[PDB]
Amino acid sequence: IFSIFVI
Amino acid sequence: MIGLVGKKVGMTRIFTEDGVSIPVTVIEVEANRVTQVKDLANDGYRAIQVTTGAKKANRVTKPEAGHFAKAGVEAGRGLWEFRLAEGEEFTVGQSISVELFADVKKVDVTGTSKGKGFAGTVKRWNFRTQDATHGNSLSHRVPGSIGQNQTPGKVFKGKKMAGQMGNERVTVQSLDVVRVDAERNLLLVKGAVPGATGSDLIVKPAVKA
Amino acid sequence: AVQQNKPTRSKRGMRRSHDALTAVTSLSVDKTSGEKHLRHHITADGYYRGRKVIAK
Amino acid sequence: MIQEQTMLNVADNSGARRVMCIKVLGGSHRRYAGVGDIIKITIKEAIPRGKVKKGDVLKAVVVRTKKGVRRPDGSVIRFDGNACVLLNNNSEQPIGTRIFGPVTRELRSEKFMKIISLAPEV
Amino acid sequence: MRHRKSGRQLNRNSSHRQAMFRNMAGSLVRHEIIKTTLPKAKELRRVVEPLITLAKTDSVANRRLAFARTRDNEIVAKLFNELGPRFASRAGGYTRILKCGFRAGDNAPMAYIELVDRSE
Amino acid sequence: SNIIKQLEQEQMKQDVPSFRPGDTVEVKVWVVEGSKKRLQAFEGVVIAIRNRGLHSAFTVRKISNGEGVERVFQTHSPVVDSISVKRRGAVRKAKLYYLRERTGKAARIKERLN
RNA sequence: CGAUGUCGGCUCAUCACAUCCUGGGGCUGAAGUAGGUCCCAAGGGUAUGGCUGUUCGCCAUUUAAAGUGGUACGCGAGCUGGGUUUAGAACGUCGUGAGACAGUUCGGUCCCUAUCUGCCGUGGGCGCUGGAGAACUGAGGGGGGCUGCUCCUAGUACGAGAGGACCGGAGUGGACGCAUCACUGGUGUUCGGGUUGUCAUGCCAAUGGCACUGCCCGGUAGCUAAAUGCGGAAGAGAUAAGUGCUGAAAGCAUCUAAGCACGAAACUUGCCCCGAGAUGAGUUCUCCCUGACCCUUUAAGGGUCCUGAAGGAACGUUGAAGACGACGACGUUGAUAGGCCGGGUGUGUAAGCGCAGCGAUGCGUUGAGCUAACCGGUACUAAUGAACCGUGAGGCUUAACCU
RNA sequence: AAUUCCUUGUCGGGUAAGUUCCGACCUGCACGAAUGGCGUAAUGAUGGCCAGGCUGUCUCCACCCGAGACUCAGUGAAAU
RNA sequence: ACACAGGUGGUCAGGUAGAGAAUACCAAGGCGCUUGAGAGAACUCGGGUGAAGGAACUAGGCAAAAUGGUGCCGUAACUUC
RNA sequence: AGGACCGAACCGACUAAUGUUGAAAAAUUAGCGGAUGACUUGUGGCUGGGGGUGAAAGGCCAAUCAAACCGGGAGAUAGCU
Ligand SMILES: CC[C@H]1OC(=O)[C@H](C)[C@@H](O[C@H]2C[C@@](C)(OC)[C@@H](O)[C@H](C)O2)[C@H](C)[C@@H](O[C@@H]2O[C@H](C)C[C@H](N(C)C)[C@H]2O)[C@](C)(O)C[C@@H](C)C(=O)[C@H](C)[C@@H](O)[C@]1(C)O
Repeated sequence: IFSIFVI
Repeated sequence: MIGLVGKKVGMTRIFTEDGVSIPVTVIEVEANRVTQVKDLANDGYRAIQVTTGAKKANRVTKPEAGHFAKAGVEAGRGLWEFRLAEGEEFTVGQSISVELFADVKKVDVTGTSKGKGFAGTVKRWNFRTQDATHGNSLSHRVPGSIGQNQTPGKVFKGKKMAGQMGNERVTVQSLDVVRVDAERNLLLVKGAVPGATGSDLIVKPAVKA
Repeated sequence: AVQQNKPTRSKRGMRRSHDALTAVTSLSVDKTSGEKHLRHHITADGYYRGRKVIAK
Repeated sequence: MIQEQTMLNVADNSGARRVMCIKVLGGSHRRYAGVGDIIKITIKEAIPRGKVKKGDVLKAVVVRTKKGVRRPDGSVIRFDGNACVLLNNNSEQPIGTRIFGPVTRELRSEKFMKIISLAPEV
Repeated sequence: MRHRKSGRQLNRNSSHRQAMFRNMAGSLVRHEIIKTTLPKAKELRRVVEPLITLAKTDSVANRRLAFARTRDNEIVAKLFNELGPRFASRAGGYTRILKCGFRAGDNAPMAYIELVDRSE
Repeated sequence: SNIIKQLEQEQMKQDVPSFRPGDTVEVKVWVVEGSKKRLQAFEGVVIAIRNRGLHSAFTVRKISNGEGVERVFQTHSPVVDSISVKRRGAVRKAKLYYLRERTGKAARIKERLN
């Protein structure tokens, strides 16, 4: 693829 | 006109009456002996071919020797051509001294630059150095981007990159001639010519004003 | 960074065109003892250029 | 070698005391001023009376640089500190009227004559 | 980038190097022969041969110097009494390097270095 | 440097007296003032010396009108003309760079008197 | 959608021209200085800061100028991760509530050792038609192409004044570039010295280890920029817009249809560098090889004995050459490296002994002692006598000379 | 303003120049009194702003010492 | 998962300097870490020094640099004293 | 006297760089906080899965957590690939 990104 | 082959002994000042320091490279210029003349008949062009130093007999090969044989031998360091232009010279080891430059004010000078071997960008091309700090991750002297994206989809030719630096030809041009000294074989040109102490040098009167 | 296609058996060989070894030829004989040896090196017995240095 | 930022001391009255170089005039991207070059300046200190006051923006003449000066023959003159003479923004030309500490021969300019006429040395 | 520099590095630091060539000078002046890698051998010369030279003139000082290097009274002793006079007449080149070549454990290129008149 | 050296020593002054770091020399240098070619005297402490044949220089530190000024003369330059020692310094130290951090009463150097 | 990392910055760029500056023009409501506008021009050049995440924009101050665009709004397998920012939290706001909000605020893992293409370098192979060592020719390619200010022309032309030229000279700068260490300096853990703590060499005295080179003051060579030399050009060709000469078609006029002249940092050259794999593999000089014999399907045929050149390579000592290859110097008929002798340079008056002093310490002998990569010298050591590779006159055809 | 969209509001201060900061105004898009209001000495690896010192953070990078990178010998992976 | 720079409670504790179980150098004792040998490039990692300038860097002084002991003298707003 | 002060052991984990097919499935180095207390630690005990425990983060309950793991219903169902 984670979910980390752108978006 | 033509020019000569010398040897960088190199670099010292000479002071003047009214108190000025003239930095000069000291070029030793032993007499150049023409080993061959060339002509539009024996195709091509008008040029002379000199040698200047002295070489160990056991180091001179048969061919090199046989070539020196035509004309006054005493094999020198190497050979060099100068193109001609309505000046003329007969081969019988004509021998050309530093005499040549008594009246010359100019002189160009060409050495073989000191060998840096590598450098990479920054040294080689004065590339800027990335943040030394501020989060930079292993990219301090690296070259950074080297192309665009899909559309060139390649790196263009001649891109400035890391690689061999120096130990190549390079000449300097202009260079006031400070002193000419026959029977000493000296030539003081004002300041700084390429290549290291001891290395071979070619000086010619300057092509530019 | 990784290949997108298996390099071939051919390509492998190519890369190794230079990986091959050289013999010696410059193997030379001591003037006193018999002795083959590397040039400018002591012999098995301790001779070098005729003289006997090294007892070992 | 003076460059933007860099505090300079002042070698005249006018009353500046401490001053900061905010531009090396005279060319695009010109890095350093020294010797006897001109620089834009913002007053940082200023005595209470004085021709100038703190916060003013003027020009000034580098008169002593610690990196000093060379000229012919190969010698060097170095001064322990960096000092300048304030100039009026339009006319160059010192706004002061007395010079302090030695100044150098290089300054032998038409416009800077008033400085070397004043000034107790070189 | 090394132009005209002098002095090998042998993948150590100044300290390590200094102490090693000290131990080795000893090991040479003592045994008069040692087996060592050719690089290490060649450098050894620039340590030892000066010592022998130094010894050619006996004084209190010259001994005390020969002790600030090497740091072994037995060898400052063998010099001066033995090697000093033993070469008192020799221009230089008190040693010679003979190469056997290629240690087993690591393929290191090898060589003997002896005092030149070893004879014994 | 054998063909140099020759070129060089045939330019070197010979009258130069001997001085030493610490000495309080006065160098009298030529100066085209403006219209007049006169002599000008620089007197200060020798704080460092050259010692390279033709290229020999030295640094003299003056403390003028407030804060110091240093001059490096190339000793063998025409523009120098005269140089006399005027006081003998007791320092034991080849370069007196430390003086730069001193000021007046704190920067005095003893007579060498021997 | 079995994954095409999305804003700005940084580093590096690259094209277009609708040209910001520099260049050449027409018109001007162009007197001059200076503008405006259109045409031609893409060779080079084209700002540091304040604020903000910004791009931008405003502001300060420069500058000849601070150009507009394309390149996945160039540039995450180059960096940054401030701004979009999921797991925390709070404000305002909406909601009964869970929560929600281009409202906002504080906080918050940025992988990949490069197979391929490309690209910067650098070798190996074979070719180039006997082999070999040099020196060349230059198809072709790349590099470079910026500009200020002052003085003279001249306070002249012009202008009522104020102001203030074209054209042409001369200096001297900015930014950029190449080279080099003579000067000025940086570094200099391989030189010398000072000094703290402690351990050791039996002890005094003198020295060594360890503490970031223990801390630090100097500093040789080398490498170097802030150091100091040099460069952009002049000239020539053919042109752009433009201006002409002569000139009919069209009795005239007209730069054009014939014909002729001017004309710009663009073009082709001139300058610097690379360069015959230029398979279209070029030229020139020099060196080297002048033995026997057999077999068949008898031909650029295969082989046996002799022979082994010019040269090359290997090995060794090696270099201001170098990742490795490579390139240069040298191998005893020898200065290639180390050592050694003398000098220099650095440090700054060693140790020992004497004198003074209660002593710390001072002075004398003593500008001593020590001194790297430097300089000039020197066969003391190490570079061996050889072996290895490479051959033994070099295709056919036609032509021209001669036999 | 941890609340203000319009908004870099407006005025004052600091800077050569300040969308942040400090002080004010009040037009509070959409503070407010125990889902506490306004203050507060001291404390804080708390947020924002400033200055002296300091400096290779920067102008602009140079040299040096060590560990890799490169060469030889031995062993000998990986994703795709 | 390894002959893995990690985690693992208790006990003993010498000399010189030191307030010290900090720290530096040592004793008793224990080790040199199971690839080495050469080269002295780019780049990367970890360190040292730097002309003139001194935050111009940058989202931000991030990082570096600096400060650094003991005794005495001396020390502002404010303050819940 | 003190959830008092400076500071090792011990307990923590604010910044950075390194590391990211690691030396290590969270560490190393340099700095950093606490250090007589709501401190820290060895041994042993009790709490169980819509349940525990929680100075509260949806934290932790064996490298697993908006409902642990093991076996079973079991070939759940899959208008989807
Ligand atoms: C250290 C070791 C780990 O690396 C990191 O964590 C880096 C730093 C992540 O970036 C981190 C950090 C960051 C910024 O990604 C760059 C963040 O956006 C993502 C979500 O996580 C990467 C790359 C993530 O990929 C990215 O995931 C995105 C959904 C799409 C993106 N893609 C389109 C290109 C893709 O590459 C992702 C999923 O972890 C890759 C998958 C295969 C893995 O799980 C593998 C095992 C990784 O954990 C890892 C390599 O072992």
